[PDB]
Amino acid sequence: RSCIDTIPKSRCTAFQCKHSMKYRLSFCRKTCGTC
Repeated sequence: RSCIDTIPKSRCTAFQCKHSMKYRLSFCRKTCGTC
């Protein structure tokens, strides 16, 4: 019950938040604002 990225934050690029549902929902939830 924590909101974290599960890969290094730097990989959670603007491009991936924009275009990758996988990154938004699984790898980059904190950086892409989905938690």
